Amino acid sequence: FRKMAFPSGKVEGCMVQVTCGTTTLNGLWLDDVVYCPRHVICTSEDMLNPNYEDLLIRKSNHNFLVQAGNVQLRVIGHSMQNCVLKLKVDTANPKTPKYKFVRIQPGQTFSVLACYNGSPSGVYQCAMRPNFTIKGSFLNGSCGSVGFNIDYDCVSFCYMHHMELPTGVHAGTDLEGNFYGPFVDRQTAQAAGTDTTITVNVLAWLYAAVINGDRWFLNRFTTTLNDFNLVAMKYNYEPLTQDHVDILGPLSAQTGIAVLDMCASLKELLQNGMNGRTILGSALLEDEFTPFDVVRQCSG
Amino acid sequence: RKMAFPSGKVEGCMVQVTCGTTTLNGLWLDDVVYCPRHVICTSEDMLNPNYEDLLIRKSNHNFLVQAGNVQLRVIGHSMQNCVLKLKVDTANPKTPKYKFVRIQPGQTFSVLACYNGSPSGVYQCAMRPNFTIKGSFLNGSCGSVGFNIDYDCVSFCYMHHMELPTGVHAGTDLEGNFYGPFVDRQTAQAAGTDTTITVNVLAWLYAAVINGDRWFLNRFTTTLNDFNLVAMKYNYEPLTQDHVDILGPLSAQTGIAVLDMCASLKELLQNGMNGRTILGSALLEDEFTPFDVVRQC
Ligand SMILES: *[C@@H](O)[C@H](C[C@@H]1CCNC1=O)NC(=O)[C@H](CC(C)C)NC(=O)OC[C@@H]1C[C@H]2C=CC[C@H](C2)C1
Ligand SMILES: *[C@@H](O)[C@H](C[C@@H]1CCNC1=O)NC(=O)[C@H](CC(C)C)NC(=O)OC[C@@H]1C[C@H]2C=CC[C@H](C2)C1
Ligand SMILES: [Cl-]
Repeated sequence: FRKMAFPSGKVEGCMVQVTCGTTTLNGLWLDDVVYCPRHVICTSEDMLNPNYEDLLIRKSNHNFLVQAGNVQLRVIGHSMQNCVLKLKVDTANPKTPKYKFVRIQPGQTFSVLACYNGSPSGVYQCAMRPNFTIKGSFLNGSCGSVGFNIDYDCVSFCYMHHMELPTGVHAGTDLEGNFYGPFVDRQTAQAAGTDTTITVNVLAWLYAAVINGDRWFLNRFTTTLNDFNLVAMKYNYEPLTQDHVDILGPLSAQTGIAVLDMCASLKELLQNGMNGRTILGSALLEDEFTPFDVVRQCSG
Repeated sequence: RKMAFPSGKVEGCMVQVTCGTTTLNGLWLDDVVYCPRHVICTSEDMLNPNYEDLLIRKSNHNFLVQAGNVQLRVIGHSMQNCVLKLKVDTANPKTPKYKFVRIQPGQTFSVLACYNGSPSGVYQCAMRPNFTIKGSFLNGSCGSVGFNIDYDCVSFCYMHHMELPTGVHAGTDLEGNFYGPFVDRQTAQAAGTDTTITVNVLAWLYAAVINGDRWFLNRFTTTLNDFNLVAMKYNYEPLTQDHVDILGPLSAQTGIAVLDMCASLKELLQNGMNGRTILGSALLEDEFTPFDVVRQC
């Protein structure tokens, strides 16, 4: 299995740069609106303790430099929605794809198009951790880079990048500007909660192992969902939700292994360890492949 | 993090190519479509295909090329080694600036995996020392290409042709010459003994340091030759002075002499990771080049 990103072209066609003063970051140009992090209006000194509403009242449309490459897009309106700026421009992006704004759940994966000065640098797959951080590769000027999934023809944007935490991980918002997790866009010390293992993805990985004929860990027991959740939490694994049980439905049907039987198999791996064996060539259980990612790669 | 080049410039070049009951992908640059020649085979032909003889018996109209909902008319066809070149009457407006390159083992590239001429995913691969690649390719992925982007220029280096019994993959450059001792015939083929790309393991240990992780370092040092003796023992490629040079900037940046990192890698090989992990992995990663790590740092 590989970490496999979505093709990025449909998103590349939407990246622009947004500058205020000498503060430059990236924006997302969809139809006649550009979306970007609101701290573009901050001087580096204002980031320490910004009053965004006051900062914004001092701004006019003509204080915003929006460029696709080096071609300026005239700003004709601006508003602030949570932690994102919406800049109305006078040109509809002819490369706008079919798109959606979605708020993802911890455990879900997405591709990130890392951009600098409105130019794509690279694409990679990230998982949203249960503590609402992502382990990204973001440098200065990467803010406004977005994360997304592609379903059929439709780009679902789920992430816009805003900041790095002391520990090196990254935090950001959905495309309505609501942070994932207990973070704020202020240049202050913030800590993410202790992280946990993404149980639904580990289960997906076990199903993947079975599909490929590696199935020594299947046992003859089952569990209730509640009993499993209480045990898993003792090993710093996330509890399963009803939605998690549902999204494993296709892999369960493909293999004929009921979700709760697989949970019972995982519980035994947690309680007794691997006893020296490997699964898919690894002694570690992988938690950054969703049930969709497994399907994607095993038949796409 | 394992980071691929943005794939947009390549997506605008992928088409579907069909001959008979066989469909795979082609690469449309200017007025030419490049694709694997085994698209002209049938099940029978699979096993010992005499390609020049199968090709002379095809007409331009035996090739159905589709770019989206639009059929492109084939006005001419020739074969260069294991790739078919289909001339079409329409030029691709989305053709990027591009070059064809043949890469060295240990170099990396991005793959755009396609099916029916439509992009499915993008990921980073390295040309293994035994000239396989550890890809994610299914039925219908042939004609998918690998590439690097420098400036606005796409350097195509790989076109996909086959899977081996071990699950790894083989293919050609865009001149149609295989990497490695493989042949486009439907048979089970083994590769040479794979070895680990040592300069890339070292680049990736420097990456772990640059990200605050240094549990594997040590006070020891080694000579180049003494390190290479140990490397070879564990089926690692030897490290050349040019590799050492190439590693300079990462050495300077971290203040860790190349040969000190070699001494760290030696310790890891002889003792193992003893449970610990590096940049998230229980195994030494060898598919980041020094340039890869640098660009991302
Ligand atoms: C995009 O503008 C930029 C991207 C950062 C820079 C390097 N890596 C990233 O992900 N975002 C910022 O600079 C943030 C702006 C504020 C208004 C949210 N600030 C930020 O991420 O600070 C990084 C800190 C600096 C310092 C203080 C506390 C924790 C660490 C040390 C990291
Ligand atoms: C593209 O047409 C296709 C891509 C393959 C299929 C599955 N994964 C891939 O990467 N290429 C082919 O099918 C090859 C065509 C020949 C003419 C070169 N053949 C091929 O890849 O065969 C796979 C071998 C043989 C077969 C039988 C035993 C072991 C495996 C299945 C490996
Ligand atoms: Cl003809």
